[PDB]
Amino acid sequence: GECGSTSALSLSNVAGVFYILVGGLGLAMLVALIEFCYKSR
Amino acid sequence: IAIAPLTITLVREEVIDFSKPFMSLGISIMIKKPQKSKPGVFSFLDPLAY
Repeated sequence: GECGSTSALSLSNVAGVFYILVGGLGLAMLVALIEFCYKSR
Repeated sequence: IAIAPLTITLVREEVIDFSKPFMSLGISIMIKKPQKSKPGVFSFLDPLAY
């Protein structure tokens, strides 16, 4: 046989939360600020 | 006379005489010694990545 018959270390497999939720940060921030400038407007 | 780390085999018995064995041995398996010293500083932040 030439094809045969552990301590995994995560690097970016979990990073997918970042470019989505972290984006949602500035999302809700911007939307909120729009609501505020509309209210004061 | 021959005194040496000589293996006793039948073909060797069949031609000369061996005394009683003063040292009993067997086949051995020699491998390397992989040493992974436990880090002191970086082993703290070890698991995922810095």
